[PDB]
Amino acid sequence: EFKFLENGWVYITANSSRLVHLNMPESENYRRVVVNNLDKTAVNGNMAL
Amino acid sequence: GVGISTGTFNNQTEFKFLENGWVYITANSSRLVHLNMPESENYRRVVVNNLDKTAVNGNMALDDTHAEIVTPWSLVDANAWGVWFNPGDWQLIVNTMSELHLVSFEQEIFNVVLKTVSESATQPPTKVYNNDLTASLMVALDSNNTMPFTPAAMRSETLGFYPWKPTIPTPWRYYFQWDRTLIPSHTGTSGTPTNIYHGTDPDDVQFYTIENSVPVHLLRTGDEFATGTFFFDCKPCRLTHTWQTNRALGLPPFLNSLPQSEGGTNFGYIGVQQDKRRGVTQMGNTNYITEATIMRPAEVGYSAPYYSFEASTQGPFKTPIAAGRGGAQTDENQAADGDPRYAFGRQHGQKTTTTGETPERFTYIAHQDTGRYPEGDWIQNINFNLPVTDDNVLLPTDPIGGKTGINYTNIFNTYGPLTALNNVPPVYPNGQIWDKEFDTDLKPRLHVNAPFVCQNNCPGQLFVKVAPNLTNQYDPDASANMSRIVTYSDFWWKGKLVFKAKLRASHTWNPIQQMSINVDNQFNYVPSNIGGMKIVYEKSQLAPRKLY
Amino acid sequence: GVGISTGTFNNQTEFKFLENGWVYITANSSRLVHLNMPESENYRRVVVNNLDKTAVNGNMALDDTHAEIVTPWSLVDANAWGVWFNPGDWQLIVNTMSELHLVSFEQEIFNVVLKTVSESATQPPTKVYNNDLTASLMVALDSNNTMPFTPAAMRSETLGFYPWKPTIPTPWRYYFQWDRTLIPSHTGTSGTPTNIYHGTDPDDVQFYTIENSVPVHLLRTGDEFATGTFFFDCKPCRLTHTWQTNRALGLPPFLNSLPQSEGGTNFGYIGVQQDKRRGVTQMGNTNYITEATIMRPAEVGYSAPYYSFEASTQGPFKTPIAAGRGGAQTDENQAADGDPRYAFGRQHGQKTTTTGETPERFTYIAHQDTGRYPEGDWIQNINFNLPVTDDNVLLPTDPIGGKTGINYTNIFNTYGPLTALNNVPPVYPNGQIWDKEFDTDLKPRLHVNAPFVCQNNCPGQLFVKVAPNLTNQYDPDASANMSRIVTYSDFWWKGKLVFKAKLRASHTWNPIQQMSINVDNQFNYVPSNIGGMKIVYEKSQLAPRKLY
Amino acid sequence: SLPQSEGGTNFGYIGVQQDKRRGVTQMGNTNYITEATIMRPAEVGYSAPYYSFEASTQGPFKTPIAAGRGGAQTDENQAADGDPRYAFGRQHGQKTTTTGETPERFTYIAHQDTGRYPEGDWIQNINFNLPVTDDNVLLPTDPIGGKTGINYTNIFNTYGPLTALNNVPPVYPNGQIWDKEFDTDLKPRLHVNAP
Amino acid sequence: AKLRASHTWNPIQQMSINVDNQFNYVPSNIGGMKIVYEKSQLAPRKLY
Amino acid sequence: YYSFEASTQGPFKTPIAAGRGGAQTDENQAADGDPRYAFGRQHGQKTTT
Repeated sequence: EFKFLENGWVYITANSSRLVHLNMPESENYRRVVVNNLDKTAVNGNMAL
Repeated sequence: GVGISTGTFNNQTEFKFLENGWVYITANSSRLVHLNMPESENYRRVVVNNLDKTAVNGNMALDDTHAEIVTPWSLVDANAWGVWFNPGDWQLIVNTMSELHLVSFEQEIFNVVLKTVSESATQPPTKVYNNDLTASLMVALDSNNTMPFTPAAMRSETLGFYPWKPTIPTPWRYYFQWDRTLIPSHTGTSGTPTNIYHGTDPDDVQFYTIENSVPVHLLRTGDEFATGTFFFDCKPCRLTHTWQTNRALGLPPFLNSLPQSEGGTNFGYIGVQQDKRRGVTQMGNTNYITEATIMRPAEVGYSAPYYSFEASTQGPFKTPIAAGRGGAQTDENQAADGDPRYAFGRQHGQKTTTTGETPERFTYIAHQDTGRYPEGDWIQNINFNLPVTDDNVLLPTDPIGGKTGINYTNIFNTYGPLTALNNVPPVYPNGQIWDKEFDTDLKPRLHVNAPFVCQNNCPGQLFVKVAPNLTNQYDPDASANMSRIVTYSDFWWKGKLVFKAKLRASHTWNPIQQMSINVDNQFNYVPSNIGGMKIVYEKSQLAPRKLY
Repeated sequence: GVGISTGTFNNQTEFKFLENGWVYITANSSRLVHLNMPESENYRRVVVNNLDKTAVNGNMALDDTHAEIVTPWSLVDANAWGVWFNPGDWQLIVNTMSELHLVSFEQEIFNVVLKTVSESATQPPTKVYNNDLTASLMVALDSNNTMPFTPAAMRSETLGFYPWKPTIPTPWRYYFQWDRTLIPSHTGTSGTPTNIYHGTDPDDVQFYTIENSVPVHLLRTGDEFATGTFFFDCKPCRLTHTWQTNRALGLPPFLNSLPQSEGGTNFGYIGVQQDKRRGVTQMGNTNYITEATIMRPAEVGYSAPYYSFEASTQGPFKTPIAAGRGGAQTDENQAADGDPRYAFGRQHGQKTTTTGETPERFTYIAHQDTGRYPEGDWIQNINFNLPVTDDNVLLPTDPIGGKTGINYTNIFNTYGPLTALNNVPPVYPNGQIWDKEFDTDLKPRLHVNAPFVCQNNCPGQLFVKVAPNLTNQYDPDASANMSRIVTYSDFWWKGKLVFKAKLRASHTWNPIQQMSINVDNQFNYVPSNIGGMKIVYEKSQLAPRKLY
Repeated sequence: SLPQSEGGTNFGYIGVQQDKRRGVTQMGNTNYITEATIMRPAEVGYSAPYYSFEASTQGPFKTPIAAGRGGAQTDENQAADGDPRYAFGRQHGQKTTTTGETPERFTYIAHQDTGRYPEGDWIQNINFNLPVTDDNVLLPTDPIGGKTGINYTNIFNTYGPLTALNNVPPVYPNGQIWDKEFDTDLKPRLHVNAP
Repeated sequence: AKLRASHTWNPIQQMSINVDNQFNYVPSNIGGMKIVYEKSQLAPRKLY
Repeated sequence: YYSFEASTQGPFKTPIAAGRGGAQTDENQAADGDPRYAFGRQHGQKTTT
């Protein structure tokens, strides 16, 4: 919705609606996990990866 | 006072936004107007008769015979779009507005300067431009609209479209009743068709003079003129176009078989065999229901005899049409009857640096699709047997009257009670803004020249003239023309034109067409290195709207 | 009317003393501005491209390519110190003031005189000047800052600094967008580097017309124009300079061995072995506590890449810096990047009698010691072994990229969160007084051209023009330039500029430096026998103040 | 000297020799006043080390830059460091019927001209003797550390007190709307992900 | 938001549907949708 | 780091507002940016030293 106001100011109201689909979590537990892509970075010159 | 200024120069366009999205658009224009004294102080009655050109068989369309009254007065006319809006303002209007109301109009003449050209007797010609502080400028405003309406935009004679460049007013003249016969013919006719000018009917003679109808004000170098705000009573103008034809009104047919993969060759299908279908048709003797035969609420647009010339007391004239052609939008070569063609000079769009009498011309292919494609029409017999045979169908390829070049669509007219059509789109910059409604008892539904039409009145014409500056030898009984001091005038003209517009809204998921500077048209909106300027034409009804 | 004057000349400077040692400084300036009609009344899009100079490899810095719009309007710019103050007033200010606030600015135009030049066809050439009591001057005030800001001080095109010498306005022009590629090269580069004018980007086109963006007043001889007072909001300007570099911030080391006899070589000693001292350093691996290593609260000044040219869509431009050079105060020959150089003509300080087109130039060696001395800098390894071995120290004598003449300081930047630096000192008489803050989301911390920077807005530019003066032959449909009567104007401009200043106090036992007339500079402040006058440059931040 | 006929073949001329011109410059040891050497109020945009990776406790990360590149508007292939590249899936703009793991990608070439054109930069000695000789000018064609692919601009920072730049432009549809200011004592001047 | 104003003689860059991008903003025959990127800062403003 | 800038009064170290990285695990890497404090008996040194 665009509602026009004094002196050229316009008030915009963006309504958004979605049907959100949620599955039950894989596990009820807070995991602590480390990703370590040493294999890709082990190739000299791939440090940016 | 001789040394006090009587006005200010304003050419800003003001947008004042209001509640509910209504924007008050005040277009201010200011010009410097240069006026020479008239060729003669007398009202002449002059008859153009181009018998030479129309004597050649087949050239009847080139008739120019007409009687007119030529007056010593000039007309300051600002009824054109370019006199008020620059390309940026027009973009801000068309791209964002949806409908436009014409509200008010006022104009004023100020800073009157009068000069006399004293030519020296020196053998190499030279002249000195002295001021004449006692000279006068005659200004007449026809607030009562007593005089004939003579819009300058039809002749490309309005004020200039460039604020900085000075401008000139057009000499004023008006038609004078005459009778004229011109029997049409063709290359190959024997003899001479009757082409004779009968003169004037006394019952219609109408000789108008400014001095006898309008109060003329005398303005010296220190005086000023103001008209007072005039108010319009016209209908609103749509800055949107309609795309739906009769084939796109109403509920489409249900597709019993939708496509299963992407790509063009994957169409949908209605499924039900055509003669087993359901719906309402105006064809009471056939079971076939198609998108071409199904009933529609009414008819959008109409066919009219195109390039049809009708003759009356004053001779022939082309029959006007209300809408343009179809398919011309995809191929400009198809631009024909109904697409207004504008020819103008260097005051109104043509590159100021160009040389030659040739005007810049362009055809306005309107965005709305309320037109017709006559080559696709056909008639067929009431039996409606399918496929239709040669005898039972009249095609656009069939000759009328034995002519291989004239077909039935040329004489066809399908205007009816069901016809729905749209007003003419504004043309920028050379289009006329407003036009006076005919004083006929029954009036036309629209005018082809202006989007706004005047019901009660619209502002009286402003006439300017230079007061006669007599020498000492003036003898009124002399037959020769009056001996006058060579005088001219420059005065500043300021006009305020008020519109009211509504801001458009986003109705659809997709974006709409918008005017925009691009690499191809970039230089059309800036001056050249030697000061060359131009105004190319811009379309006015970019955004679409649903007809139904 | 004609014979009654519309204003009064005033060029006095008033000092009004308020409470608490604040002085209200009202500088009145008045000039007799002479204006001619423009070369044409058409806006020109002119592109300049000095390909011939830049085609020579190694001359890339001499690029003058640019696209601009030239206008028929002239700018009356009074944004320069010399326009308001004479050397005596500036002496009073600098000697007795500590800080200066810019308060208000108003201006007006009066005693407008317009004249026409009737050049006679007489065989011996002659020309007579006549008062045209009906012509008008066009005056436009861009109170809304719609037009591009164009400070004339950058081109030495402000009104003159002499009350008794008539001045001229500067024709107005403003940059039009363009794209330009200039690949740098050196003497010895093979082939031709890419150096081409690419044209204009449509998304950046901006064509400003004064007629469309500002209201224009028409001033006849009996008319006057007054802007009205505008009020500034800029930050204050300091008339005191800072001398403490990082080496002089804080508590000096205690001296356990003071000298026992006077002399130029009887130094004192600190008496504590350097690695046994006490204090704080930002070296976490060194026990040496030294004046060059002890922790200072922050960094005064910053190092910048000197003589660095960066390229963007419009071509190369020097990277500006906010501080001057070090050591230039003792040897002017070392004055370099950062010390602003002003070149000017006879209207703005150069001897009014000197012949030739060569302008007078001076480099303003600022008093603030915020600059750097790149020949004393060095980088050394994190280990910090002393004395530093060659492999572990990078010196200004050491090439970068193999170039013997380019060292690491040329690409060395030390601007950081700890940087502290001062604003540019006023440059009298040619310096710009105020400037407009950039319309960017992130705004620069200071400007290198002016001491005062306008947060919101500040006075609109005043444009003057001579109204068109047509002859009787004018025909707008022709391509040729407009036929005009040779006309010019002389009008008196009067401006009032209001500052607020604080009076300085003697904080120290010793006297401070003051600007004084002496035997060397005596003849720079008095006219010559043939009437010559010059305005040499004077420094502005004489008094010192404690940075910390 | 303004021109007299139309066309791109006809330019204008300033008409005053470069060393005889009037103006203000920050080059205290030269007399030339040229469009490249005249004093401008401040600096729009800034040069930053492009494709620079800095390491901290958590490892390398690219140094973000607040402005786009130059010349990419004419040649998209030059779209480079500083112009965000968005990769997204079928939920967020990619064709809903395409099959494959490959996301749809685009580089947002901003309309603003605050960026830089490093190939057009050069440093030169304080003396400023023209035409500049090889030993007195550092060019993007010159190497650093013996590397033929690295020039000085790659390691060059010209952010200063005079720098003026703009905020990042909104990117539709995939651009972030708002962001949270860092909880640091000194906060950044802008964020590169949300206007 | 604030509505813009016309500051110059020339028109400015505006977003617009065209024959080149026409089908990006409508579904396909089997329902294929997409949302292509569109630039934001079309209009110019004078920096100084 | 370990940059010295020269001005009227001579050279001085460029101060840095941040410390080093990896020094938290190895004090031997403590360098530019980590302030070093040297003090006497009045302010922390063993008063019997």
